[PDB]
Amino acid sequence: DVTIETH
Amino acid sequence: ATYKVKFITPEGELEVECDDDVYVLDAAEEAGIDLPVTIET
Amino acid sequence: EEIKSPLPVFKEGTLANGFRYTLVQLEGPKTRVDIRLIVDVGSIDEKDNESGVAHMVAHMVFRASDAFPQGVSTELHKQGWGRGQSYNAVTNYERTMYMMSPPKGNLDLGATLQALSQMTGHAKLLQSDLDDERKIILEEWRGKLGVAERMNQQRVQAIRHDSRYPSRPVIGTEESINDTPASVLQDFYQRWYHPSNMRLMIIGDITPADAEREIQRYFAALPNVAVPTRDYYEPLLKPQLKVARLQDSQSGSSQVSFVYRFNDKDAFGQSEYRHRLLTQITMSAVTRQVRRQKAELPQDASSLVVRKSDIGKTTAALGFFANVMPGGHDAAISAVLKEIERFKRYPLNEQDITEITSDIREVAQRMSVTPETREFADWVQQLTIVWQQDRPYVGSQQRGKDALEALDTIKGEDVNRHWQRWLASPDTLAQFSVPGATPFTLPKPDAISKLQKQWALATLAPLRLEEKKIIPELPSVTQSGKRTAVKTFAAQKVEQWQLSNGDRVVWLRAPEAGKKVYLTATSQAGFMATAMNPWQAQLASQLVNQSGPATWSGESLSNWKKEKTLSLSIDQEADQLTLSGTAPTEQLASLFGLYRELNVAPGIDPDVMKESMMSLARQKANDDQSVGGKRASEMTKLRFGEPAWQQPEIAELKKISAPALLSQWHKAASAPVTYYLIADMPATQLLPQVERYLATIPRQPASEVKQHLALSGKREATSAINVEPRADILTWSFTPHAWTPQAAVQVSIARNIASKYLKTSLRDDALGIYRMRVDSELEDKKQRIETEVSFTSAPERAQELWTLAEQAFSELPTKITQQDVDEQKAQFIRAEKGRQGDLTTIQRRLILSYRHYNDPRYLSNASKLADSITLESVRAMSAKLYNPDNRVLYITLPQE
Ligand SMILES: [Zn+2]
Repeated sequence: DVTIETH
Repeated sequence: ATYKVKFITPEGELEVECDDDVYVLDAAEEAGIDLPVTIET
Repeated sequence: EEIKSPLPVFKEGTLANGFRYTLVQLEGPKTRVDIRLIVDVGSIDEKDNESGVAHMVAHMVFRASDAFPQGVSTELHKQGWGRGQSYNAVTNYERTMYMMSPPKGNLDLGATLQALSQMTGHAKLLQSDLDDERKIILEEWRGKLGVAERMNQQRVQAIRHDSRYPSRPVIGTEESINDTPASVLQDFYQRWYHPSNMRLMIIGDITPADAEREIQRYFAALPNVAVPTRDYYEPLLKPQLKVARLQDSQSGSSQVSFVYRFNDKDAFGQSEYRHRLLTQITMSAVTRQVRRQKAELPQDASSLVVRKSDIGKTTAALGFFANVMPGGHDAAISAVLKEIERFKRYPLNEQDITEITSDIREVAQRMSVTPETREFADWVQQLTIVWQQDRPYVGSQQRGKDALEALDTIKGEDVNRHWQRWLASPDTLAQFSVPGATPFTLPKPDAISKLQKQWALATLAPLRLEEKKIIPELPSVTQSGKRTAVKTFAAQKVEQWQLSNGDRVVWLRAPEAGKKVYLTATSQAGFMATAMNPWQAQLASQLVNQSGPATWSGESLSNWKKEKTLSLSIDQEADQLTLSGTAPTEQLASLFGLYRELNVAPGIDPDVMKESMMSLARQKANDDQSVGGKRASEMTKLRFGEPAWQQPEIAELKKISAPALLSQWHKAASAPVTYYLIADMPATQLLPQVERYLATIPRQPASEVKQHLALSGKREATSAINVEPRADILTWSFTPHAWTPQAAVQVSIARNIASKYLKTSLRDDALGIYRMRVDSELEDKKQRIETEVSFTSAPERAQELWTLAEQAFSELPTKITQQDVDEQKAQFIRAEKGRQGDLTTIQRRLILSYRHYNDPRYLSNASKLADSITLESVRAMSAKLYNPDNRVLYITLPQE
C-alpha cells in the first residue's frame, strides 16, 4: 500500500 | 427508529441510513455502497 | 504512554526445537507489556472435513489443558483476566494469533507464558469442552450471517477464483460447527501446533535475559515435529478473461469492474523497497488521474476508481470499479474498458509524478533525521504489523534514508513502466453486480474482449488535465431588514425577536456556548408539505446540503467550512425542515452568510446529483424485491394502511433535472423560520448580523404539516420470508396522552422498570431469544405513549414470545416495588444534574419548550422534575405503556 505515509 | 451513519474512506464521506436492528455493514451493502455515528478505517 | 519511548533494542532467538521469539525492550512506560504468539496455520490449511476447524481450535485451546483441567481461560479469569481485554485470539486464512495483556503487566510474564505454552502444547481438546463451546461458536456463526458477509464471499469467489480461499472461510459451515468431533480438532492441532510453526513476541518493560529464561522454561520441551510443506497460497494465475457476477438478492450493489491479477512481489532484479515505492507512486498518480477521468463517463457510470489489493502472499489484484445506473451495465463496462485503454495509450501526467515524488522526498527527508519515538500502543501496532509478515522491523529513520536512496533511482519512465506491467497482466476478470430483478445475462468473455478490441482500435482523446480549483467566496449582502419586535424572558436569559420578513429569533445567551454560536433554524417545510413532491423534495434537500451555494461545489464547500471551523447541515423531515450549524463567534457573518446562500442561491453539484441518482435507483431496484422491502411494505400496511409517499420508478428517476429539484427546494426555503440561536454575546453584536443576513430572506406563510399517525386497533401478520434462520417479532402499541415534562419522565421511568421485568420474565434460554428490546416514550409531537417491543429469536418458539411479553405487561403495574422507584429516582437525579450546563440538553429543551408552550419556560425548574417520580405515579404510568386495544403484531419467519 503506502511505504512512506504522506497524509 | 431511523438513524444516519457516516464512514470516512480514502474515497470520500459515505452516508447511510440504518435502523435499530441492523448491522452497520449490512445497511451499507443493502444501500449498494462498496466498503471493505461516524466511524473510521 | 505519556512519554514516548525511543527505538527499542531487539533480541531474536530460536530454541532447539525451532520455536522463535522476539524480545522488544522499551524504556517505558513502566510495567506495560504486550505478548503475542502466532501459529502459522489458518483456515486455508483445513482439509475438506475440517471446515472452520482452525478457528474452532483457537477457541478450544482455552479449555482444558494438561495443567488446567478446568480450562486455561478459567485459570486466567481466577487471576483477574478478562476475555478480549486481557486475552484474545484471531484466526484468518493464513495464521492464528494469540494476544495477551496481563493485568499486572510485566509481573505476570511467567503466568502468561505458562498459559500460552499450555494452549499451544498441552490442550486437551475434549469432546465435553467442545460440546459446551459449540454454543459460543454457533452464536458467532449466526452473527456472521447477512448480506455484507454473503457479498464478501461473492467477492472472494470471483477475485480469488482458482485458489483455496473461496472454499475456506474462517468460520466454516453450520454443519461442521454442529457435527465435527473433537477427534478431528485433535488431529488438526497435532498436525500444525508445533514449535517450528510458532513464533512469540514480547514488547515492553522487560529484561531480555529474564524473559528468554522464561521462554526456555515453558517452550523448550515441546517436541520438534515438522509440519507439512505448503505452496498453495496463490490463485493459479493464467491468461484469461474470466467473467463473474457478484450477486445477492438483498444487496443494492450496482457496479462493474475490470481486474488484473499478477505476482506483486516480483521486483525484476531491483530493490524490493524501491519496487514498493514505485507502487505507492504509481497508485497515487493513477488515483489523481482516474478522478479527472470522471468527465469521460456516460450517464450509466459514475465514480470510476482504481484499487489494489492483496489476494495471496504474493498475488495482487488491480481493479477499475465504477457504479452503474441499473440496467446500464453494458454501457458501463464499455466505459471502464475505454478508460483502461486510454491509460495504455498515454503516459501518466509528468507534473503529478514530480509532485508526488517531491512530497515523498520531503517526508523521507524528515524521517531520516528525526529520532523515532512512539507511545506504547503505537509501538505495539508498528511492531505487530511487521511481525505478522514475519519480517524484521526497520526503523523510520533508516526507512527515510532507504526512500531517499530509492527515489534517486526513480524517474517518470520507471513509473510508467511499473504501471504498464500491471495493465499487461494476462490474468483478467470482469465483474458485474446488478441489483434486484434488473434483466441481466452474464456476458461471455468474447463479448468483453470485443469491447477491448473496439477501444484498442479507436481514436482516444488525451487524459484529462487538472482543472483550476474553485475558490468560493460568500457574496456581499447590503440589503438589511429590521427587527420589528422584542419579547424578553429574562428569567431564562432568552430574547425573542420578530424580523421584518416574518422570521423570528429565539436567542438564548447561555455562557455554556463559550466562544461558539449554535444555530438551529426550524420551519414547517417538511417534505410532506402539500405544495411539494415528497421524493423530489427529499432529493433536493440532500443535494443542496452536499453541494452548497449555486456557484460553489461539494468539495469547495467542504474545504470552506473546514477553514472556518464551521458546520451547517440541512435535515428535511416529513413534517419540518431543520438547518443546524456551529461556528466560532468571529465567524458569525460566515455562518449566517452561508445560511442565506443556501436559501436564496441553492446549488446542485452535477457529480453529486449523478451519484445520488445511482444510489436511489439501485436501492429502488433492490427494495422492489428484497426481504427488507417486503417487510417495510407489510409494516406500512399494518400500521398506516398506505405509504405516505414512495420513491419513484427508475425511469422517472432518470428524468429528474436540477431546475425541478431547485423548485422543490425553494418551496421549502419559503417557509418562515425560527432561528434558535445560542450565543454568549451582547445583542449589539448579534442584531446587525441578524438584520443583514436573516431578515432579508423572502418568505411566505406556510401551513403546519399533519403528523404521520399510526392507526388504532389490533392487527397482525406473519410472513415466512426471512432468508436467515431467524424470527423477527415486532409489536407496536400506543395510548394518546397529553405531553408534560412530568409525564415524559414518568413514562421513561416506567419504561426502564418494564424493560428489566420483561427481560427477567423472558430469561428462559429455551425460548431462543437472541436479542430483545423494549422501547417506550411519550412522543411530544404526536402526544401519545408509543411502545415498541422487538424480538430476534430462533424460529421454533417465536409465536410464544409476544404472548409471554403481553402477560409480563399485565403483571407489571403490581410488580413494581418502592425500591425499584427509589433506585430510578436517585438514578434520574444523578443524570439530571449531569445535564446541567450541557449544551445539547439546553438546546433540545429550548426547542421543545417553544414547540409546546411557544416560550422557553422548560429551561427553568428542571430540579422539580424528579419530584414527579413516586411509586404511585410510576405504577399508574407503567399501566399505560402497553395498550391492548392498540396493538400491531408483525412476525417474520424463515421462508418455507
Ligand atoms: Zn471465535
